[PDB]
Amino acid sequence: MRNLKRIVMGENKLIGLVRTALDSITLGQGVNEAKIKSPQSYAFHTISVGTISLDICKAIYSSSEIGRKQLENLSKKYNMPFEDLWFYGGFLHDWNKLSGKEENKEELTKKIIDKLKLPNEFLHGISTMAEGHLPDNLHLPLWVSIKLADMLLISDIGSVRDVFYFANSDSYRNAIEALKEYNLELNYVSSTFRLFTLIASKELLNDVFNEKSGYFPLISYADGIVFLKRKNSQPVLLSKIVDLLSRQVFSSSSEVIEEKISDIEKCIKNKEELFRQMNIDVKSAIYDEEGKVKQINAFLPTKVCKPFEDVVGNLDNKSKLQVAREVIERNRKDIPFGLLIYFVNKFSKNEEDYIRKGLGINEKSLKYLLNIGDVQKALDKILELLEKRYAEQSSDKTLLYYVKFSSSGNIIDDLPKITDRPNDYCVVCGMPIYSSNPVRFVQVRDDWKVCPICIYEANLMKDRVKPPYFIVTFYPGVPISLLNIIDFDFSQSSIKYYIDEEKDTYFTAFEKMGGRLEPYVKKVLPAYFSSKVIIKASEVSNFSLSTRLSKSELNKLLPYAPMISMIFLTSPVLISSNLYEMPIHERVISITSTYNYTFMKSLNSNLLTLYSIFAYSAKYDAMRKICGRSDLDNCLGYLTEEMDLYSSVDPALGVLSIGMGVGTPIDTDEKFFSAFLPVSGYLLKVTGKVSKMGETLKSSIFSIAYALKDIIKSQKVSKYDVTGFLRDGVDMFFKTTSVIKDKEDRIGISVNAAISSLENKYALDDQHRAQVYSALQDIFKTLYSIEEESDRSLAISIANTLSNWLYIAYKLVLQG
Amino acid sequence: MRNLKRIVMGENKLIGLVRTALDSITLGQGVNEAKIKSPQSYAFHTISVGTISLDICKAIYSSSEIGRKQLENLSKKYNMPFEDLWFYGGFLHDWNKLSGKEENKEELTKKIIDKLKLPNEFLHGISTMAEGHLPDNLHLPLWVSIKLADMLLISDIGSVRDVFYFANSDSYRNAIEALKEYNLELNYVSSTFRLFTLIASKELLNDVFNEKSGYFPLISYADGIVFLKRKNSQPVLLSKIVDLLSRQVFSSSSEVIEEKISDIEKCIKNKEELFRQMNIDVKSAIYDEEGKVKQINAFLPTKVCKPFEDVVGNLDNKSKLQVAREVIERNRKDIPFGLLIYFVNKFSKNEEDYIRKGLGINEKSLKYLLNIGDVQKALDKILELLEKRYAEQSSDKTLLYYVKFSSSGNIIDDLPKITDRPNDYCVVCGMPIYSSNPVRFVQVRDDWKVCPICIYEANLMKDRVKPPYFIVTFYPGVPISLLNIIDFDFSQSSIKYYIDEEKDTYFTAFEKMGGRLEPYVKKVLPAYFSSKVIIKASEVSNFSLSTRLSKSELNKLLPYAPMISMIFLTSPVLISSNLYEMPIHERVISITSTYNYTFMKSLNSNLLTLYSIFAYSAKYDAMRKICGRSDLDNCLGYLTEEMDLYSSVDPALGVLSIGMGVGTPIDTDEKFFSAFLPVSGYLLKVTGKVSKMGETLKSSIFSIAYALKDIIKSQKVSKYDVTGFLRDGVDMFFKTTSVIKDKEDRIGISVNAAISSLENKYALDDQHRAQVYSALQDIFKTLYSIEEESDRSLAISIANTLSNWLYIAYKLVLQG
Amino acid sequence: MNYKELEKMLDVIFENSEIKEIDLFFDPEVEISKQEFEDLVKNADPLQKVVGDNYITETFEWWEFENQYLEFELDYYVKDEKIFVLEMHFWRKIRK
Amino acid sequence: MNYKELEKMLDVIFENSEIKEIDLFFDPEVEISKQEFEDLVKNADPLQKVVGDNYITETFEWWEFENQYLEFELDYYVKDEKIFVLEMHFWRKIRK
Amino acid sequence: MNYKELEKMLDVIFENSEIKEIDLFFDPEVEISKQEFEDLVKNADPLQKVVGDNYITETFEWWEFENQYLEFELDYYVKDEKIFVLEMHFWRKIRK
Amino acid sequence: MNYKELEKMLDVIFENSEIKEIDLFFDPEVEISKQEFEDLVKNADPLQKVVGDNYITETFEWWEFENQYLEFELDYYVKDEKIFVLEMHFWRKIRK
Ligand SMILES: [Zn+2]
Ligand SMILES: [Zn+2]
Repeated sequence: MRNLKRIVMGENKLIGLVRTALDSITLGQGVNEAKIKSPQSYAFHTISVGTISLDICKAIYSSSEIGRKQLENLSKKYNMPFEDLWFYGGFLHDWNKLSGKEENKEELTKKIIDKLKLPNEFLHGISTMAEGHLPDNLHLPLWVSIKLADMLLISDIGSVRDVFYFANSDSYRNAIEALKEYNLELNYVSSTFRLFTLIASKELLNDVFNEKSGYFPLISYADGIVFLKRKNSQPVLLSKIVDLLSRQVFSSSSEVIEEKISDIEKCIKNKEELFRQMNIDVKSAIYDEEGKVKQINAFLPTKVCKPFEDVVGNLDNKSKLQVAREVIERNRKDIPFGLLIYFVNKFSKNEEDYIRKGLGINEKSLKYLLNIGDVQKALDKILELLEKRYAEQSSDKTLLYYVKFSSSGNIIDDLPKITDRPNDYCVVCGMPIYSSNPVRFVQVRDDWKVCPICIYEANLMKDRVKPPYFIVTFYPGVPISLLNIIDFDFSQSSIKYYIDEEKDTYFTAFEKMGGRLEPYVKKVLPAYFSSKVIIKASEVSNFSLSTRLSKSELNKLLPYAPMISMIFLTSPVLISSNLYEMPIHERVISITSTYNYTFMKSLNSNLLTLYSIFAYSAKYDAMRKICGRSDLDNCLGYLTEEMDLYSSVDPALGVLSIGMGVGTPIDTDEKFFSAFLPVSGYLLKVTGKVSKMGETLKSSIFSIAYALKDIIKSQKVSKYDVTGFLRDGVDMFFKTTSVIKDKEDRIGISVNAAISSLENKYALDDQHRAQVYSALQDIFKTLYSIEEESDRSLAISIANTLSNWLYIAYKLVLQG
Repeated sequence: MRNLKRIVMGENKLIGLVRTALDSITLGQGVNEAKIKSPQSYAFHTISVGTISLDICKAIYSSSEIGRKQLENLSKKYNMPFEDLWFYGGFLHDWNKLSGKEENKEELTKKIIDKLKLPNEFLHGISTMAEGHLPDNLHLPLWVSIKLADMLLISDIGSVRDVFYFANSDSYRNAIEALKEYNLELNYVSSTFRLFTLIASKELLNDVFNEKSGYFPLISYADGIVFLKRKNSQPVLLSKIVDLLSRQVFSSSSEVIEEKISDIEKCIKNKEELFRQMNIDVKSAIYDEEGKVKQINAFLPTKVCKPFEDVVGNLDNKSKLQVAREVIERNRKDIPFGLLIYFVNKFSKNEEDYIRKGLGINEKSLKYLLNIGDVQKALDKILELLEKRYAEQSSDKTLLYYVKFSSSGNIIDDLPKITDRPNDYCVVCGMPIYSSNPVRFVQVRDDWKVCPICIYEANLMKDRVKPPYFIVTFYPGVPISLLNIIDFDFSQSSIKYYIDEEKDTYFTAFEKMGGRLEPYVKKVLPAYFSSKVIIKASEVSNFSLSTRLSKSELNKLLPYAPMISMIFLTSPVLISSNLYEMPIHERVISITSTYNYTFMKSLNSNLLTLYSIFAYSAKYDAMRKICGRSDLDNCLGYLTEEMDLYSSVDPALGVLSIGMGVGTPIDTDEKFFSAFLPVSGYLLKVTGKVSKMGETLKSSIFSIAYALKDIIKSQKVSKYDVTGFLRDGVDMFFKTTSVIKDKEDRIGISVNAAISSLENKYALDDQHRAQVYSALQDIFKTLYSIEEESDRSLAISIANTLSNWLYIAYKLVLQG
Repeated sequence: MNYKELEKMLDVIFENSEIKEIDLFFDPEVEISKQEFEDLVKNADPLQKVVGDNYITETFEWWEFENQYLEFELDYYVKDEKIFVLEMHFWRKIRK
Repeated sequence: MNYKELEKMLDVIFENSEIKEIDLFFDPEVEISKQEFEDLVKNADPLQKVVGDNYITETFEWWEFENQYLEFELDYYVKDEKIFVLEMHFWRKIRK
Repeated sequence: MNYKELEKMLDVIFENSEIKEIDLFFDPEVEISKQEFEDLVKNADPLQKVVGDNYITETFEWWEFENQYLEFELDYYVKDEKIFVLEMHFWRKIRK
Repeated sequence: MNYKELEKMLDVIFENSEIKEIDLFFDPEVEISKQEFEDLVKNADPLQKVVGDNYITETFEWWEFENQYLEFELDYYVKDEKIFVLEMHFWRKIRK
């Protein structure tokens, strides 16, 4: 548990509200699945309702003088801070409506209002405002904000336009008519998800839809963002949208541009003595003493000289000019002839572009031209070349805001499409290319070309958004004022997986998973318009992750999947190598990848699904201690092959999956005592609740282990002593003469053979052996049911798994 | 503290009674001096009264059928064990009479009767029997036994015959007339203290004055033993007394006799080949090949051959015969001629005693006599020589029981003295010598001789009673049934000296000193007839003690002197090199030796005298850690020279004497931190009660030390920091310009200079410096009084002693 | 040494659960306020307070996860509402 | 446990002489690199090494201003060129 | 191991005051009777009894001499009036 | 303290494997001869010696029936050919 004072650092007023609400609800209480229609958790829905209600109230406060003084009176009546009244009002309101599911049992609401330290007179209004009408007229702002937040988050409104259809037709009309009187309109802007939009969407909410201009963004729904419009405010204009988003492309990094400058200096340095000597006696330098004339590759070594239009062709048009002039200003005083020969002769496909003072001479021209002052003519022809390409690539950007960024509540400043005869179409994305230069040199049929868009996406995937990715989507949408708040920090903890359903609250388990609430989120990439958020895997684990997604390295990123889910308020998580891999839809959340193992199946509740993978995190934390740096990949494969097989008959056997057949070293003392003991009590705890079989197995193994240390009152046991009497029962249960027996006889003979081999080594009691005999029945009863289902060749492997777990529980009950 | 169960081992019924009584009284309560006439302690007198009362009651019980049934009824009335009623009756009776000294304050008796777990109805009889007459007629045995015990132990009855003069004339007559009716008489036997009587007195109380014959010894008074006579019993006969005590002399040790046999075998072996060859061709062995005849020193080498009458002349007459016959029987089969030549030619002064077959030939006789069968004639002449000397030396023993063992209540069986013409008188002791042989060969004037008595004393001082000795005498006498009970064991503890006047009882401090109560005392030599007991110093310390008493080794045995005193119920102890060194006589005990240091002076109470030497034991225990194996003797001398000088002005300065001038290494950190700290709190405790000056010094040093750590709230002090401000005051107090000053000015200027140097280094408080200033006055007030008395050259040495003690107390108040 | 320095060492102990046991001994004692002592305890369960001759010993416990508790005991003394800490003990115990 | 957080705690021990001794135990073991372990004792005076059955014990010491030294003892083992520490011990000693 | 063996080791601790502190740890526990436990205590002053989860801890004290006390604490558990001792601690303290 | 009584206590440690570990400290130091110290470790397997500033630390071990060893550590110094022991440590270890 972190310092309870240091978490409060950077206290945004919204952060403390979300902290307090999560600190009030039980972990297993907010993780609970909300409704059957879509995957929603109690924690995600209720926090979202309070967050949107807080935003709408602050919008009314900032937009209307009458709503401001109305909120002041409403705040003074209950004697609560303004934003505390607005947030907790919608938070308690949503818990009062989601509790309509079968349990009524409204008694839970009293615990929340108590830990929040709030007057119950406030709850008397909410419990009559969730159902019923206004307490009085002064509660109108809360009635508007909360009913709108309740509307915006129905199980699957699913679309931005569905909000405006639910708006006027259904009972939500009364709230919007009052929102009209607070001079606040509703509005929305639809957008398509794209890689460059992922990094650039944050700047739109700051330089376009900011509070200064009066737009107040609320929530997004994978097909657009929903915000507001205070009356008589300026319309949303596409001119500034294109002005800002094209700037994010036409602003190459200040050190990437320094590298492209160094790529030029790498070539002109290789023959520095010749370029320096060319300041006098050019005819002695250009001609070779044995013959006529030298060619330029003797001065411009091909191994080190990349042509300029290929060097800086990766950047934008304005950045090419800064490269040329910075290289010119840096090296003109030393080797001005190397700069001349480089640009004149190494310009790649547009080779002949230097007609200014272009004598047409192939190589002798250096003797037949004027001095260094002529170099500036190249800078002029660079200005006349890049500024013209600038107008063409800015037009290549515009169509994204004519076709994709569409279906909006904004107006178009842009001149229409027809810059007639588009030179080409992009070969991968399809956007029309108009600039004359681009060719597909990314690093029956003639030539293919690419647009300046998806080359900027490549320069982002090279470092800033390099795969793989953790992806978590929200249903039906997610508040924007909450996306730019949630963060995480795994650098000090790595994996953590210990959670209790009720011993700690949601926020305790939230911070235990490494979740952070900060005013400026830095480890998280919120795809705002997409109602989803993407986590770069490099900021999750320090492993040298590949560019695709290997099935052997999915076993390494998976221990972080449930943590990411809980940090984002129990939401479905997808591990993928590409951002555009679309999610598959149940009332419970799902943790998935491109290829799903069986142990990643979603059990009947979000709490059990999290425990299912948290059990794998505990096993991964033990194999981390056992297998070496090179054996771990082979170790996790043998484990995963068993878990995927055991969970194919029951998930409780997937929790008990460890191996213990052969595979990687069968040596038990090297495996149990070294790593698995500190997590055994947790794996058994998960087993006893994921299925009725696991509850039968957990209670039976402990009832034997408790009786084992009660009979064997000494620590003098061997590995064969506590497991031998059970192995003699398993051998009796699986030899072909007994396999034919009837069900009641096959289990009865095997348990008799088990206790018979036990009583020959140690003395039992008449009243004490009955619990061992009764537990052995339930064990072999399950071994028969997992033989009816599945195979004898697997039931034996499960029996060896259970036989070793008895040794584990015996060492576990002595730990105290 | 020893195991409270293991002390009860060997539980003689008297031992538990003495244990319980000492466990009941406070240590400082039994150590207290009893009366002014003679040195007696409350513990010694009260235990002695109860012990004698127990003996007289058991005598009445065993002698009279009427007293037996009377004691049975008296035991059943109070429901107490018989011997418990008899012992505690006289013990409580003596405390009730010795409390007549100024305090009345009889309240002390209730604590004793409570811890003894006895009914107060028994105390109601005692408190009316100590003063007053009988409770009723049935208490007659207790009235007789206790009043006799009270009589036998008056401050200084001083003599055996004084008991029988106090008997009939004074008020004690009524008890003895009733003792007559219990058919029990009084009797006594006077004896003189002698070394052989010390070891032999124990056997007289077992084979003569035993209960079987009905004599019941009670107490001794340095001039005899007082016992009883049941009527019609046999008279004490001198025949068995001489029969037993002469046997203790005529019974040489079984291994000492083996050594005198080996002294014979050492000679006859040196020329074994010649004696073996003499079995044939004697003329070839006795004659030398170069001349005539060999002389006996060539066969009997002088270096290894002691003459027989000088070898075994140290033993008795019967032991000489056993030496001769055991040497003969052991070696006759091998070298019978060596045995012949040895006895015939090596008989010392009685050289010609072999006339039987004595041819008169000087050396050739071996050729002119018969074979081995003639050797038995020597054994016959040995029988005829030793049995005749036996009757003469037994007569030499008899006069001790005609003159010394005298003034008795026994009858004489012995024929009178006149064996006419005693051959000589002893040169050291004076007893008449009658045997013809003895000459003074102990290892104007002719020859001196010694009697067989003080040669047996020498054979005891050679090992069994070797000096030096601890000697403790009792006044007026000591019960015999208590002498043969008290023992000690220092082997597991060495020196112990920590005692508290009231925190522990007498028995706790008794066993803490290593005192033991055992049925068979083994480390202690009770001189019964001498009313004193002697401790052999070899059984006290493991040091290689000398045969005299060096003044440098007296400093090593002294730490055991107070322990010996307390173990023997706080009685005066004398350390001496000879048993016969007579004690010097005050109301308080005294620890002394041949030459007394001043620090061994007896303070005004036994408790303070013990603390005075216990303080030296604590210092000796520290020098044991400091000085090496060779420097310690020089170290203890420099310490003793200072203690003897400081105690010459006040004993409190003797307790504070450690050195700390120069002398042995002045290095303080090597001395304080290494050894003296764990005993400093005890030395200061002793100082604060041996004199009013020490109480002033102890309270003043601690009042400064407590205020020093209160001002110097850090352990960053140097040795000069806590002692410097006081040294500047001492320098001010002793420089010649201030020595002339008046008393009130010399102390006032020095304390001002002390606090002035202190306030320049550290900050004091107005209310806090007053206690430091007031304590510095009392310190320099005493430094002036120990300059009025004594000298400036000593007051400076005491000031340096006190200045270092301030550093000690500062480190002592931080120990908690 | 003040609580500002000791808090930097305690934040490490509270965050990292790998520290099974850690024993701290001070000389001289660390001086903290009664307020800083209350803030270090307000969320823990007190279990035992015994008043030694000159050292009051008090112990506390936090619940971390499952059945693992972080126990913590103090040895200190008070004067003028100032708290001087003699030594500090932290250890994590499996409690049923 | 990240070595960043362990060094955040050890810096308080190097900078506060009031810390007389500290005994801390890790479970599970804390892993650090060879460079992280060498950077801790780069300026130390090595004393001993004990190659136990399955635990390497090393002892170091530093000198501080006067007659005061800072002792350090740790038990560890190596695996895959990383150092897994079992326990650490610090205490300050004054002697010539 | 029974009290007959433990008593042979305790007699040494009670007699020799040079033993400043001694710590005993048993595995398995030493089994003693309630009577032998009472005889080891009857003369000492009890100071503290706390009931752990499964280990009752009780301490006692004897006065030896002056201001030095022999303190002694136990860790044990009881079943069928049999006393199984987990560990034993003895030390001698200067008490004002 | 006579070595007779110390050996009376150490014999119980050699003869009772239930004694898992014992830590005892002497104040003042217990003096024994070179023969008394050699007779204790005459049948031991010496491990290490550490010549401290003013304290010699030695470690020994014995083997017992199986995979169980008995460890011994003591700190001492020599003076006048007698051995003064500062403290003793025993504990039993099981390993290959
Ligand atoms: Zn494209
Ligand atoms: Zn004589």
